Amino acid sequence: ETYKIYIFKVLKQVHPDIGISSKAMGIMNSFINDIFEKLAQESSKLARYNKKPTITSREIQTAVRLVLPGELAKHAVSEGTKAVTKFTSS
Amino acid sequence: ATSRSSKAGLQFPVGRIARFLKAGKYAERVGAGAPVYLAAVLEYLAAEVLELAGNAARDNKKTRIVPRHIQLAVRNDEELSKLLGDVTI
Amino acid sequence: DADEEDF
Repeated sequence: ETYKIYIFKVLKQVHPDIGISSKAMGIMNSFINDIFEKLAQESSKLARYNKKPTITSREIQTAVRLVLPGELAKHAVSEGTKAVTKFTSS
Repeated sequence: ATSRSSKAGLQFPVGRIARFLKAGKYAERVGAGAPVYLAAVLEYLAAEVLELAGNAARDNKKTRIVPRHIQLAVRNDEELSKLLGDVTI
Repeated sequence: DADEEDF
């Protein structure tokens, strides 16, 4: 289990005619693991503040707002909110 | 059968992300929306880095991203540098 | 080596 096939699908969406080396794809996969863990650990700390046994979209969203720099955070929240709204309406 | 990724408009794997969230015991349980939200955020960040790294590849007269393109794209971006740290090659 | 090949 890695994110690499999914990274590759996103690469071809944003740059249809640009490829990627093995080591570059390793670096990309490591970024996704690193941010996954940062956001999961912050979500864990928030859930404890709230005495909450479940991590929900509310904790992920707050984790994104605290961990990501401001402009990336604003756009990431827009994307996460959009995906959950599309999922709920499917 | 229709994937949670497909329902959410995503490429990133919602099911796999849900499994990683549950496996790590960040809390007792994980809600249905949390993995969708997190998958969307990780997909957005991948797209942002790939956009900038691929622009660096092309500016560098290449047709594929190598580690130095990622290093340059990230080092030239205040926010990605803050989030991801220095890329070491 | 492996690194330098295409993904």
